[PDB]
Amino acid sequence: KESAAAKFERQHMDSGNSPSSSSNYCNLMMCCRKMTQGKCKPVNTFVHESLADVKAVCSQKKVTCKNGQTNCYQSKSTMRITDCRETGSSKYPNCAYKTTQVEKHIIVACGGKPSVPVHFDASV
Amino acid sequence: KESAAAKFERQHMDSGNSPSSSSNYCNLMMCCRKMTQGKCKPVNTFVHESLADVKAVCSQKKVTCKNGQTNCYQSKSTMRITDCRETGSSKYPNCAYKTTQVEKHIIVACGGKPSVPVHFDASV
Ligand SMILES: Nc1ccn([C@H]2O[C@H](CO)[C@@H](OP(=O)(O)O)[C@@H]2O)c(=O)n1
Ligand SMILES: Nc1ccn([C@H]2O[C@H](CO)[C@@H](OP(=O)(O)O)[C@@H]2O)c(=O)n1
Repeated sequence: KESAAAKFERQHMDSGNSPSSSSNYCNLMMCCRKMTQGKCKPVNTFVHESLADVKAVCSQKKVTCKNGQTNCYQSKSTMRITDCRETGSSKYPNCAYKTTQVEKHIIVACGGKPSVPVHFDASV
Repeated sequence: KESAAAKFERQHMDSGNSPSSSSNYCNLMMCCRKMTQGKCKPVNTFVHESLADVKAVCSQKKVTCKNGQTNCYQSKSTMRITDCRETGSSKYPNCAYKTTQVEKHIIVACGGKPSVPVHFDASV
């Protein structure tokens, strides 16, 4: 069971960060979205366009998947995204990320009915 | 089991114009630090000072806790803190917070051996 001391640190301590930082985004979001549990996910992209716009990519340009499947689609336009990459100093359970604001085309794998994004393949 | 569609949304979607804005700090932090599971915690303070300074409060000014417990202590000096409070529009599971950076004295309950902060009581 989590100690009261540890609970206080979790709920109330942020000694290592500035709340006015723009570059702490990946650190917080990777944590929030449960990609720092068990291991640090090394690479992850967050997309800031509307869910409708991202879903629409499944009806856009068919392209090669990095994994050779035939269900990938590239956005017709660039999208506002954030690239999160694990830093060289990052070591689980202290997962540290470089945040990069980018505007690139996204490539997603689509699946299901309706066909919706199920995997983020690449930004190009 | 989490659907592939939902997994993509969790991992890759953060729709909005200013995702890295300091105004979003509480939204991100409250999520990361596990205070938005089950319900939105309505009020929470993060402290940006060294843990040494926060621990030192346990040897500072004795004050009664808001709840009538008698193990609270007020910081002798102000501390840089971030006040997180639910907005009028916040509704679980979509928790939304107003982020306010302030400098205030903190009041914490101290417990255990060694006696360390175990609860955040108030800021004044
Ligand atoms: N720009 C990129 C490139 C790859 N990735 C991917 O990095 C991981 C491996 O390729 C993928 O996660 P999962 O495969 O764990 O879902 C994720 O889709 C990403 O999120 N952004
Ligand atoms: N300024 C304030 C006032 C209260 N709080 C507190 O709001 C809650 C109840 O007062 C406390 O959480 P828990 O009691 O759930 O740990 C938390 O310490 C805070 O974090 N900041």
